[PDB]
Amino acid sequence: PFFDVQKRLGVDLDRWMTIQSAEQPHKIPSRCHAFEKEWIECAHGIGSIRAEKECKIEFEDFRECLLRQKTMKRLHAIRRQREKLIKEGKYTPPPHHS
Amino acid sequence: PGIVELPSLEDLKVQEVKVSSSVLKAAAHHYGAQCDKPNKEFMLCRWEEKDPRRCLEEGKLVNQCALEFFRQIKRHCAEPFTEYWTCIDYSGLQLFRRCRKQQAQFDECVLDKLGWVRPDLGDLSKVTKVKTDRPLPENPYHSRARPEPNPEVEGDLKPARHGSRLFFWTM
Amino acid sequence: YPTKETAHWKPPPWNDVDPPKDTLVSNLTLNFGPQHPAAHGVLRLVMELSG
Amino acid sequence: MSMVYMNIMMAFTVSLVGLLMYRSHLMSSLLCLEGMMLSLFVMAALTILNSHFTLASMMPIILLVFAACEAALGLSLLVMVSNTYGTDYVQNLNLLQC
Amino acid sequence: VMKDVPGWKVGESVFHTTRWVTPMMGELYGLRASEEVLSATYGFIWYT
Amino acid sequence: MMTGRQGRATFQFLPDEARSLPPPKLTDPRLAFVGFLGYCSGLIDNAIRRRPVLLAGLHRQLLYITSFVFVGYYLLKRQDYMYAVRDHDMFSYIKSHPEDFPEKDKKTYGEVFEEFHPVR
Amino acid sequence: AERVAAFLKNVWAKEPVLVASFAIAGLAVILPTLSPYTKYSLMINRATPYNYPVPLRDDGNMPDVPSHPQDPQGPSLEWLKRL
Amino acid sequence: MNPIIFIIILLTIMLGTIIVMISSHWLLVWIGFEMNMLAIIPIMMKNHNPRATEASTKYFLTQSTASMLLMMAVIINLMFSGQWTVMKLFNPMASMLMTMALAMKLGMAPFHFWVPEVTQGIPLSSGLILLTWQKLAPMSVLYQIFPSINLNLILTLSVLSILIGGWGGLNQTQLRKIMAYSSIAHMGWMTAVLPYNPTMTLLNLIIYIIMTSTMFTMFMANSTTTTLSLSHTWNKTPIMTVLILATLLSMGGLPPLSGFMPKWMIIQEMTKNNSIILPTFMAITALLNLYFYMRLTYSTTLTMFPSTNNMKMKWQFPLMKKMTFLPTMVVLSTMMLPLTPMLSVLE
Amino acid sequence: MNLMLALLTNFTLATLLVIIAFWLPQLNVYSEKTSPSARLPFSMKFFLVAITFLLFDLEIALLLPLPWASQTANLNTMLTMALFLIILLAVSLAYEWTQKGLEWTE
Amino acid sequence: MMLYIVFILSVIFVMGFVGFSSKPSPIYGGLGLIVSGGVGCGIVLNFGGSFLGLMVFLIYLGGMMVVFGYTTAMATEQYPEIWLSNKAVLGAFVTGLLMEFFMVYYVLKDKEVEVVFEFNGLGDWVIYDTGDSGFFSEEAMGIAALYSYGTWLVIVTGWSLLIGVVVIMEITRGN
Ligand SMILES: CCCCCCCCCCCCCCCCCC(=O)OC[C@H](COP(=O)(O)OCCN)OC(=O)CCCCCCCCCCCCCCCCC
Ligand SMILES: CCCCCCCCCCCCCCCCCC(=O)OC[C@H](COP(=O)(O)OCCN)OC(=O)CCCCCCCCCCCCCCCCC
Repeated sequence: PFFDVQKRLGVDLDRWMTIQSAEQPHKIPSRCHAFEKEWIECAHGIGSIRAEKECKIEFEDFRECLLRQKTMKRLHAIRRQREKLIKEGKYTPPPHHS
Repeated sequence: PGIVELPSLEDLKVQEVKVSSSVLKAAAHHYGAQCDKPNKEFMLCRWEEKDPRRCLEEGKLVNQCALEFFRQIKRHCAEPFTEYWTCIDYSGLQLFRRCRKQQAQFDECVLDKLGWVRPDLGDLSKVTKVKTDRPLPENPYHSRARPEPNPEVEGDLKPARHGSRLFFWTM
Repeated sequence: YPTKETAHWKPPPWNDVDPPKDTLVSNLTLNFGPQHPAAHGVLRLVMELSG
Repeated sequence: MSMVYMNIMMAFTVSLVGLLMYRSHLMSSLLCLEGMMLSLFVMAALTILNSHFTLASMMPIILLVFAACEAALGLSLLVMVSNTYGTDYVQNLNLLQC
Repeated sequence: VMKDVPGWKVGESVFHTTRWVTPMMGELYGLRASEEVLSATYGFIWYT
Repeated sequence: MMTGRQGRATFQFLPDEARSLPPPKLTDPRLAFVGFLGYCSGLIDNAIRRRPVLLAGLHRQLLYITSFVFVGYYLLKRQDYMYAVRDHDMFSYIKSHPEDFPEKDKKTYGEVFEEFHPVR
Repeated sequence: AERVAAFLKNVWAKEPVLVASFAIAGLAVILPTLSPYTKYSLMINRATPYNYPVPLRDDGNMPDVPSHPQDPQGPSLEWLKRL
Repeated sequence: MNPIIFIIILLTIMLGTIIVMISSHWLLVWIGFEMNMLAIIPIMMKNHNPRATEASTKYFLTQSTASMLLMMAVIINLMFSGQWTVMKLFNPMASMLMTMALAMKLGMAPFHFWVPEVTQGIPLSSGLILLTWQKLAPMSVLYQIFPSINLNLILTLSVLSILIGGWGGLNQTQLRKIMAYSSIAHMGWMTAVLPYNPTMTLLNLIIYIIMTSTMFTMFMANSTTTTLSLSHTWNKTPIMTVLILATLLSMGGLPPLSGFMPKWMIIQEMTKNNSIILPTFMAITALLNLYFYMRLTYSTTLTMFPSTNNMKMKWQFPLMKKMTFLPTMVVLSTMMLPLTPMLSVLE
Repeated sequence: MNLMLALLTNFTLATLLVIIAFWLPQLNVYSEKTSPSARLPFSMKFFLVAITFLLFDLEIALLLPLPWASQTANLNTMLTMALFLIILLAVSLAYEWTQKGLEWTE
Repeated sequence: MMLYIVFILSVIFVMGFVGFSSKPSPIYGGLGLIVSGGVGCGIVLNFGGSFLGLMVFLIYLGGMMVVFGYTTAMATEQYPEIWLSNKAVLGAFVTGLLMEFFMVYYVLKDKEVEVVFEFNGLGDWVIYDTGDSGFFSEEAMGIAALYSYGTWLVIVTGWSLLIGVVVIMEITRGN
């Protein structure tokens, strides 16, 4: 905050909703709770200039959980390869998968 | 990145409890009292390990306890129990309060023939403590080592040397 | 710095008020008859309304 | 990103272009403004729902409430313009040129 | 399927961490019939 | 640059560590100038309201001087605190990173060669 | 007083709907702070188990934590059965 | 307006800005802008004429478009970081959108066209709020996200604002249009130094507000809104012409006046970062503003324009406008350069 | 699926009834007849009732979660904020009422 | 094809937007937005946002858009020009549907397109969560928390709505 009145007065006006790994009703966890926790703890206290370099592994995993860009790339490759072989009759789906 | 380790299909094989949800609902209160120990060990494992691959042995013991629990009912109390869960199954919401007469017949049977006492209101929601030999996981999140904090600034605060030192100002 | 593209420009009003000359016609005129002609039938009422 | 985001982001872009390219009716431009909010509401809801960010579930409601209140203010100004000139044409709002 | 794809490692993780990650719907039902996938994805939302 | 200081007690005009610094002297020339500005504001107040500039409302002129001097005193305390903190941070960093601030082995002019550029 | 009572008479004669509205709203704001059963609403909401009760690892010195659900230790719902 | 309602509306304008300034959550920042916009529209409409309605409509359209772009940036930031904390943004597209949204709210060039028109169309007191208090919230946001701002974008907006503000003011005879272009030009200085030292952004903002507040207050004291109506002041309140002269020279950045201080401190910070060309260009271009400030001083204080006969009737009555804080503001607007090191209180 | 089928069926039938309501009279082949923007002027009052409905309707959006909100452990906070919302809804009405925002006389 | 319900709805969502963004007569502009809103709610429902979806219908369609149409009738339009009977309106509409058609073509064929962001065309179902067996609606729990966690949000949101009533009465009085 520009003026950190919340910290001075010790009153929580809007921090409770800033991150998804904060306390939730009925302890419902967000899908990426573990990744966000690990990134936040890695980067805590060291400042953003250092964090952009020293917590890159945590942030990359957190970003993968959020948007699943690399998971979808790997699924698309398998599906693309699979339909190629089914066209050429060099592969047959098993009984399950059908 | 590494190769995700997965158990073999044979390692995952167990005798399942192939009964319907109305059967499970009808037996749930006695099942919760009788099979508490293996169930609570399994749940302690799942929350501590945070990995289903690390609790497969405890998960199998959950099935075996359940199967032995239902074999006891099939052995001494099948007819009262069958009547009870057939009433539960009729309701779209599987309501307990519609079948108190058949519940009483089943509860009376298991108390006489097995000694089972139905847990009271609130009992099954207690937090309990479980004995276990599985050691407490050390790094369940597989966290890397944390970055080192910046050196602390310490010492006594002294006035600035020759003041602000802004251009020509002497203070 | 006057130019050909600002020749038509004029200083604004001294008190910032432009006259209201555009559209102000709020009085409806209604030729009013009875909803059902069973009883009155032959009443024509030229009414001027304001809301 | 997932495929749905492409279309929701297109909808925001379309309504933004519609907002910045006026015709005559001031009303037609306010609708584009409300269209922008609708696409924001949908994109926010999809992100929050899919991630199971529980406490953020209330955010789309606050967005809708504040944007509707701002739309009421916009409609009130349009009515005052229509009272002055008898139409909501934006070409009559050129007094301040000088 | 990926036997002859060059450079492919079978079962490789996309995360740096070796921690268990809950799979998403595509990872579980990625290679299956549309009926089962449809039931798993929208069955609850579409039930009355 | 100093927004995230490790020992920044946030949103505090004068944190407690500032009490270790000597206070501004009530005869500080900067405080005297602040009082003078207050006196000028009092004269301007008379002028714009067409009262006799020097004599009118001496009570009002006094409150102009007092309020400027009063606010000026605390602003100087913070000013001196912020420069003390800047120096404290600078010297701590230099100590923590001696490899970045080496003492130079510095020669006499008898040894260093400087080119001569005649002015003719 | 009696000025106050006269004023309440004039509104009860002219604006009975508003008198009823302010009376009902006033009870809504006052009675909860005075009711003795308000405390039970909080207790009942906390006795409803939405989540699984994760067991604790028994270090060996938690006397007040039951080992089995039917053991005497732990919070009771006896007050709720009677209420 | 009912005076109590006018007070509540002003307090809500302030509350919206305060919410932006204390919020750690992007949604609360957005709410603060929404609350602020809602409360300021009535004060623009309060004199009920077609020009005030046009200005209110133009302002509403500009601010609402900006606020939708701000929300778009926040949501994109959520998608790529999963959090709402007011801090550096985690996506370059979100950064560009928020920077443009805040530039639109500030009236920076080339998003500037609304500032001259909206200021001209509203009363002087409303223009004072628009050109001073309304800058606080967008600046407070820029102050917190600057590490993620594209350097070329923010410097481009700054250069254009200084150029457009300087050139736009040259062709003006209306006081409210002059102050609008002066505001645009001064905006470019604040953002130009932001990447290097945000503290000097705050210094320039504070001094700009004080000088602008002084100018509007003196224009309100005599109910002057044009150059020629201001040229009568010498024959009514001579002291006001001297005060106007000092403030205009200060706004021109002339030593030894207060307005030189922000220009002086910004040049220093940019040169420490090996930015020589840009501060030199900015300093030279600022001479445009000095020119149309000096033109005002010529018609107000340094010469005597023709008066009217009916001005004699005004001699018999006193100034009864409040002119709140004017003696203090005019002194701070001119005589603060010797206290320049006090800028460290902003650190 | 069922809800989509129901909505499709309901609006499909409504559509068929509408078109046959428009075509069936053409069986008669009735004779040809050969014999027949801007303000309205709109009253400000009718605009202000619509706007008031909207602002009141937005406050109702905030009150809809009340049945779920009562399940919380922090009942004192929940009850305080619930009554706060309804009271501000009443204060909006009181302000409208006492400035003659609810009148129909010109 | 039912497994791409979300994508199909989002295509209709964009088409409705191109509807009112080409800005035909305000009467038909409101119709495009109403259809887009209804489709928008449909997309939110299929992500598990039942309460959020119904809010769109109740508040956005049954509230805000009713007032827009009300105001359009009184202050703007009384009869409309035929939709797509104007050069710019039709050209804008054609342009929008061509851009939408090509985005849809490449995303389906290459299973991926790239404009500012990278988009994947496998199907929106692939990102869904595979673990659900709680005895409540998470969305409802989050919204209900407004009154426990969100005290500050309620105050400022409540204040803004009250000020909205005051401001609009000020604006429309005319003196
Ligand atoms: C007890 C009552 C309650 C109020 C008490 C408050 C008093 C303090 C407030 C400030 C007032 C200072 C005293 C002002 C005296 C004015 C007297 C006056 O007006 O008479 C005029 C006098 C003689 O002039 P005359 O000969 O009659 O005519 C000449 C024609 N040209 O001309 C003069 O001789 C006037 C001389 C100039 C006035 C003195 C200048 C003071 C400068 C103050 C500097 C401030 C520095 C602050 C630093 C503080 C730091 C700690
Ligand atoms: C402290 C370090 C920093 C130093 C920076 C410089 C500080 C000075 C700036 C202070 C702020 C400006 C206020 C200065 C006070 C001005 C006082 C004054 O000029 O007298 C006003 C005079 C009175 O006119 P009247 O109403 O008829 O009263 C007759 C009196 N018996 O009115 C008139 O008679 C009209 C005069 C005709 C116009 C003359 C124009 C030239 C004015 C020269 C003074 C302006 C100085 C400002 C520029 C800075 C100079 C360095």
